[PDB]
Amino acid sequence: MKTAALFVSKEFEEEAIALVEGANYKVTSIYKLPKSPNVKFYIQYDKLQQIKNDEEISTLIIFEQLKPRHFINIRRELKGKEVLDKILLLLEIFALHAGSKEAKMQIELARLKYELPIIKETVESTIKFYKRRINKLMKELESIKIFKEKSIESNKRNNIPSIGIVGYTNSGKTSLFNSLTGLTPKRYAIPINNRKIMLVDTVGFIRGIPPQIVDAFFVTLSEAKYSDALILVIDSTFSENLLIETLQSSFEILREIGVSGKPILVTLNKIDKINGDLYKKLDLVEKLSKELYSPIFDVIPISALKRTNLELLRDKIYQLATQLSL
Ligand SMILES: Nc1nc2c(ncn2[C@@H]2O[C@H](COP(=O)(O)OP(=O)(O)O)[C@@H](O)[C@H]2O)c(=O)[nH]1
Ligand SMILES: [Mg+2]
Repeated sequence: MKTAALFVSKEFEEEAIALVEGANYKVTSIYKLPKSPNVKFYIQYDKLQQIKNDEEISTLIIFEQLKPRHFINIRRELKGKEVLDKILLLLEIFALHAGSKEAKMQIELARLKYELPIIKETVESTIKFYKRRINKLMKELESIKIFKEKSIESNKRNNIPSIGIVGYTNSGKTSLFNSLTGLTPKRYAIPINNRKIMLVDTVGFIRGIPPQIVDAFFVTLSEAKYSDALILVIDSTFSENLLIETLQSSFEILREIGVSGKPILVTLNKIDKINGDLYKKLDLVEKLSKELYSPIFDVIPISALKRTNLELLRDKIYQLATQLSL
């Protein structure tokens, strides 16, 4: 519920908002980055000050990658209030979604490795500790990896079919999970007809993921593979070219994280932003999906926001669930 001040470029503004709300922050104020970052505080001094003194702000979030000296300084000027850069932001998101100890360990590891430098710039006892913890985590992860190869695909069952909602950020993953579970988190079981179905708002596909935290991301996302079905959300407001990119990228990642032979209901979302190109885009998405993956359960136009084609969606989801109930 924490309130946040977002600093971002116009280019990635709608990107950051979606991600910040993903991280359970209320974006109370946004600020455009200044092109040339402050040598001390990265952002603007005056703007940093207003934030220092605005009691309505628990957290300062900067959708860029700050260097150690930036954190050091911004932290000084913001005693008590937390500052997140892009790395820490995504990491907080992963934490909100990671259920597996392995994924949790990847996140801890990366956070430690991200603090290590900030602390190293400047205590020895702390450094020594970070080192010892980083090593322990790697050994833990290393032994999990070994366990996996020396074990068989267990993959427990579930009382209720669980359907993970996947897709790029700002595609509408959350909006859809919300309208489907009539809320306003993470996992929720909903009754469609005489059958109950577990829904999961999954961690999305994420653009420009920094090297530091790719492992954390991959493992977090891979948890989706233990779903019975997946609803792939897609932003209909993309031009055909970008639309092709998204589809290509989506199924690339899905094959990457080991999704196979899993029914996928593709939803083309945001159709209330009508440009007159529905049919065109809908046929494009459907053809290309078929070409890239199987089994494609169905491809359907929707508006998570306006709830325009909700009944049919619930029908497809029901039919899908019924299909998986045996
Ligand atoms: N017009 C329209 N906007 C939508 C729709 N679904 C989501 N949005 C908006 O798109 C932005 C991203 O939504 P979000 O659920 O956070 O996307 P996510 O990052 O994939 O989970 C939000 O600000 C929504 O209000 C839709 O069906 N129609
Ligand atoms: Mg989200």
